[PDB]
Amino acid sequence: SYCTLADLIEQYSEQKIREVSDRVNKPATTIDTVIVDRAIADADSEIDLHLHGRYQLPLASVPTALKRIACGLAYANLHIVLKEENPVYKTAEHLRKLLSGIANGKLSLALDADGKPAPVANTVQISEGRNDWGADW
Amino acid sequence: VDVYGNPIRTQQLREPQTSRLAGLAKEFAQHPAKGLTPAKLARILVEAEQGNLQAQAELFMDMEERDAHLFAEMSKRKRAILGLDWAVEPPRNASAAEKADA
Repeated sequence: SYCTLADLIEQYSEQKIREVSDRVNKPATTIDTVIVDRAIADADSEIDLHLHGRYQLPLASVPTALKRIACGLAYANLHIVLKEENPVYKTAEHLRKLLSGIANGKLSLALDADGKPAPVANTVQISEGRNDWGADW
Repeated sequence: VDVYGNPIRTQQLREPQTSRLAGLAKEFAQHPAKGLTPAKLARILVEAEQGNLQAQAELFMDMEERDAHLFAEMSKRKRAILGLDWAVEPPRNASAAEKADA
């Protein structure tokens, strides 16, 4: 859960979330929590797809850039039909580009609140090191 | 008495000293040469310096057994002595009794 309904409302205003989330009432009246939850879950799943090879999956903290990316992807997911030239689609593409840059080691995952994220041990591995005759015998 | 002057008692000569130590005769060598590293060898030598000669003795036995060149050299050196003729001589300007004892 890198973003919440509060984050979506704050980033896109409550009116737009209501309009793109209420599918049964015309005009919209309330925000459907289930739809928003599914959209946020899908955004988190995509982000994990991008970040699985460099960091641990169950992150204990959410970096701020991760919050922005999740909010953007979740909003893009709340559109049933999304054309290519829709600006929301372009924002989603830019965020996906940021994610790909992070995955390819060109961008670093920033601070969460004060501490660093938790990188995986992929680079750590070395055989073991056989150096007998060099132990001050 | 002996050469060192320690009192000698003929009572203790009837049985070997180690007879009352039947535990020793049942022991088996631990073979410390297998899986030996320079650190292990240094520890073995240092411990031997401090009075733990068991590990050092077993290591020396393994070393003798596992090296053909060293074993050949030691065997040649010892066989050199084993082939020497020997004799018992009386002390300097010994007397008739000393000559008979010799």
